[PDB]
Amino acid sequence: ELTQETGVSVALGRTVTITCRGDSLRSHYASWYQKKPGQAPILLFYGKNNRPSGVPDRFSGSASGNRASLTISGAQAEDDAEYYCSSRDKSGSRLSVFGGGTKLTVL
Amino acid sequence: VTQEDIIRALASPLIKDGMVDEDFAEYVIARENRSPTGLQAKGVGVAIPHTLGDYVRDNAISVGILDKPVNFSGWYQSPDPVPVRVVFMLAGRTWDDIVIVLKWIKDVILDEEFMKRLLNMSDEEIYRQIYTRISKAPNLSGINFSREYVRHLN
Amino acid sequence: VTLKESGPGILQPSQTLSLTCSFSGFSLSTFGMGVGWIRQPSGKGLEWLAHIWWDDDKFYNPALKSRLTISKDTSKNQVFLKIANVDTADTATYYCARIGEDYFLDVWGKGTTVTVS
Amino acid sequence: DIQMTQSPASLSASVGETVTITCRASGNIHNYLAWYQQKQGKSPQLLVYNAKTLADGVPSRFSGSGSGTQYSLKINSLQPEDFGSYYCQHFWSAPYTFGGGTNLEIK
Amino acid sequence: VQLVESGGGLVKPGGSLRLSCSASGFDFDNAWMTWVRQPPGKGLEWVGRITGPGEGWSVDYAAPVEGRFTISRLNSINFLYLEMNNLRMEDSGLYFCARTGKYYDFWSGYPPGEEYFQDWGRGTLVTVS
Ligand SMILES: *[C@@H]1O[C@H](CO)[C@@H](O[C@@H]2O[C@H](CO)[C@@H](O)[C@H](O)[C@H]2NC(C)=O)[C@H](O)[C@H]1NC(C)=O
Repeated sequence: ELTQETGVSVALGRTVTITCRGDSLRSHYASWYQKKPGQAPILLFYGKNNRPSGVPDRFSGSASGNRASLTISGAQAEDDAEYYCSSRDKSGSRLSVFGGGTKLTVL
Repeated sequence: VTQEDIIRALASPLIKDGMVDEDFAEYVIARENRSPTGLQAKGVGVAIPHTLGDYVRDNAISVGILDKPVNFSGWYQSPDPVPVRVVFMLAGRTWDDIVIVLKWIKDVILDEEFMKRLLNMSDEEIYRQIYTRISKAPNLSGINFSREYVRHLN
Repeated sequence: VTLKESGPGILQPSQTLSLTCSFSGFSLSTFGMGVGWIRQPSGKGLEWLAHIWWDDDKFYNPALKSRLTISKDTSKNQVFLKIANVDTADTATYYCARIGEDYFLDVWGKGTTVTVS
Repeated sequence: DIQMTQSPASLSASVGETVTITCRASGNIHNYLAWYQQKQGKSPQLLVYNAKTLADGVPSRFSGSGSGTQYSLKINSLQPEDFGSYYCQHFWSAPYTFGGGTNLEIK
Repeated sequence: VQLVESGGGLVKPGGSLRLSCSASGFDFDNAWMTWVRQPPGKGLEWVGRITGPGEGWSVDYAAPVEGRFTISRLNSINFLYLEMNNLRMEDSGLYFCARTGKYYDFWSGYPPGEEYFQDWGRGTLVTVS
């Protein structure tokens, strides 16, 4: 349903984007969540263009077609984490689905 | 000719019929004040007040036509309120009924000829065309719409 | 598509009269169709009393709201006008006329004369 | 409640002249206006509907005009068959009240 | 806004257990809430969602667990509960409790809209053996 890159790496201070792919993305926008091992995850991206309170303005999401992505510029050491893409399993369905996620390593 | 009187004018037939709760008008005004529902269309400005709460007894659409547009703050923020003459008060008890009806009105709004005629129609003609558009789809069954729910404002 | 009317000729004051309109060649169940009633006192112009739409809703002129009732029956193609407590002033010619799609009285009956004793 | 005024109270015309009648609304009724003519002892017949559109079977010499609250009917080359009582009807909202009308007499 | 989960533990295959989630700082009554799970070393999968008063307390379950898990709420005590029966090895993992809201962009969205997770708790670990 929703396929993500197995893993990516970015150099400290550089800009990378992580791409989420799937078939349900033509009709509904994906949301993005970040989880650091051992801590509860913090919410990162809401709908089309809505950053919730408590989140820095260093990154944002975008989506079109059958693609969705999150662009993170100037990544710092605290950003090493698993990123999860979530959307609908089928267009018009009431069930939500999470993908396998992406491990982001920052050196 | 303020927005609060417009809310009361369109809420009145739903409270009398029992489609919404008696205190519905207060919940929807508070919702509009916290999160405005004005839309700037490429044609004519439209407002879609709705509460999405559990106060409403059943699903209904109440349509008002204004001769003198009123400034509603935009849904998508922006600094310029949109003058609105057409008001769609939306009642329903689930997230899905409100979203599907929102999609239906979206398809209605982008029909330029419908909106252009809509600006000059009597209340009964509005009733007939909206009733037809609602019944044409296989979805949206169970939403009440009557002649009493289409009115002109002054 | 001919409209026909029937009712009392000479009636006594304060009773209720029942004026019946028969339809032929036209179906009252069709979307957008409806029928109304027109009153014309002798020597005067015409005034609107009431009409019914295909969905069986009702509208009455407020000034005489308390004295007008209409019973619609699609079966047998009939419309029943009941007018209560008839006064002397209600002597007039009555007409049955179709409201019409797009709002115009395209088909009219020959009319009937109602005289209050 | 919408009231309506018919003007002039009466008109006086001869055969072959062009005459006009006016119906003025007390509120904005758009184009929901129709014109009818009644002959003595006969049911009124329809002349024009939707303010400007001529009905089938009605001669083209009848023409509606006006805007907003004030509408009019022009009748050119008046013939013997056209004399009688003229009425306007407004379909904006119930009650569908009528104007007072005018009697057009042969001189 | 704080959500603290409890009730996790080790259960043998075929057993049952009741989990509980305390949510405070943001009201239970009008907001949908969702359960999500994570087997160790694997990504997330959705478990199920409980709707609010206007939907008749309807519950939408994930396909791999539909018909086996029950999600319920008790507002009179303000707790969310999940009752699991006949668990198998694939069900092991850390279970998270979540708040749910609605999102729909009027011009570009599709019915029945999208659902947004407003926050998540730390989770309770459930193991099988
Ligand atoms: C909605 O608000 C705008 C902004 O105040 C109004 O536009 C102003 O109208 C005044 C006239 O009263 C002008 O002097 C300003 O220059 C206008 N500003 C802008 C940005 O347009 C508008 O008329 C209001 N509309 C309604 C229906 O209230």
